[PDB]
Amino acid sequence: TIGKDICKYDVTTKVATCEIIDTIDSSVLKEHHTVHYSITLSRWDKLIIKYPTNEKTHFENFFVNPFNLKDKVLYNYNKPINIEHILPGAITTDIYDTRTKIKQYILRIPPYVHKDIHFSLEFNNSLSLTKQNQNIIYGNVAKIFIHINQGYKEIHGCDFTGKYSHLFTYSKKPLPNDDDICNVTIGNNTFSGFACLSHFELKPNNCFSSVYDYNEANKVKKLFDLSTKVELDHIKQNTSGYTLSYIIFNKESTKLKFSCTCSSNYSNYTIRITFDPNYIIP
Amino acid sequence: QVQLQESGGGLVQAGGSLRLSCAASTFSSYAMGWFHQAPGKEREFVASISWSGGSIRYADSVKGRFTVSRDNAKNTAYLQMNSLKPEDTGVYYCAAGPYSSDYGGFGSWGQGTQVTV
Ligand SMILES: *[C@@H]1O[C@H](CO)[C@@H](O[C@@H]2O[C@H](CO)[C@@H](O)[C@H](O)[C@H]2NC(C)=O)[C@H](O)[C@H]1NC(C)=O
Ligand SMILES: *[C@@H]1O[C@H](CO)[C@@H](O)[C@H](O)[C@H]1NC(C)=O
Repeated sequence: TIGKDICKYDVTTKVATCEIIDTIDSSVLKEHHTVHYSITLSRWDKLIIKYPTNEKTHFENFFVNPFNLKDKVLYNYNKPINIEHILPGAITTDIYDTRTKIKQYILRIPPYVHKDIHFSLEFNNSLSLTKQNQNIIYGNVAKIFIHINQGYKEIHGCDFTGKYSHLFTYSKKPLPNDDDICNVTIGNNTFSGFACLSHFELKPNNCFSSVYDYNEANKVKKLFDLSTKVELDHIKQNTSGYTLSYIIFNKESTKLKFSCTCSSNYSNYTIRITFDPNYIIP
Repeated sequence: QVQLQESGGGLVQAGGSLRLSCAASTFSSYAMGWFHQAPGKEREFVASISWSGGSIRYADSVKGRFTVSRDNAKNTAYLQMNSLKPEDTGVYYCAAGPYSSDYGGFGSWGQGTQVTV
């Protein structure tokens, strides 16, 4: 008996959430030993999965496959692989609440998907048991099958690594003693972003969360001080060793100009974004 | 967190036996795990044991051959390695954390000990 279920998609936030804890709990009788969730996503979507740790009561023998869930998925539903290798520019976070013993896995699909992919994740509580009313009840397994559609449009921004040429418009392998400034102009509903080596220093801190305001003598300002109609995301160091940041404007009226820098003892790389509400990209 | 140090690595033949220990210097509220890294591979899950010893999990490939245990009073965990096969060669790490159900639970790591079959 393999059951089936769906992951709720919030249309407003573009967020899919899969609710598995009550499905695999060992304290309640269930008729499916394994439940299958199927979800299809596209570029920039987010997938949120709350899942237990085995400190949580009725999940004492729980485990995840792939075991390194933060970094990996099951390719073709069987073999572990770094999600970066099949979905370059992916961002995952894996947060643990020390008090509730619940964790939250979050996967951001990057702003452009170069190839159609499928992969899965398994949350296996089949070894956990609870004695409830003199019945020994076992936990269950939830498997999430994820399909991601091809990504529509390359990012209009700056790959300073030379390794994401398939993802960004500007892409150049970094050479010593470089003073490169990548100029970008974007209108609404258009992705920008950048990739650097993670050992480069990114200024200001966690760009674009703070940026140099070009229209105010390059003062460091939080992006929220310049706009509140913008979505962004960031990973400081993915499993390949790269930093990426992504940014997109939605119904922003004010013309904005800002920058960020990735610098080392050898080179400087600057991304300068001009956002123009009336700009129409060619 | 917790300071971990392993010991007990050795060379043996297909069928030989070995016994690693791992010493902590708060151990008794952590799950412990053993991990194996062969050359050119990642640290692969071998075994885990809850803080109480009540919950134990083994990689499917070492079932029946290895036995994890622990001694909370003495802050020591053990891996008993029997029926050693040549694939078992590699570096063995002990690790500790609040949980062991996914790799991110393990916040403290030892330094590894070599096991050659
Ligand atoms: C959930 O985990 C269980 C427990 O580890 C898996 O069952 C094991 O699967 C392997 C490989 O198929 C077998 O060699 C073992 O004999 C199985 N053990 C037991 C105790 O049944 C199981 O495959 C996992 N997944 C699901 C969906 O149940
Ligand atoms: C990078 O910038 C610094 C000051 O910001 C400068 O000292 C250095 O020479 C620059 N690197 C070059 C020109 O390659």
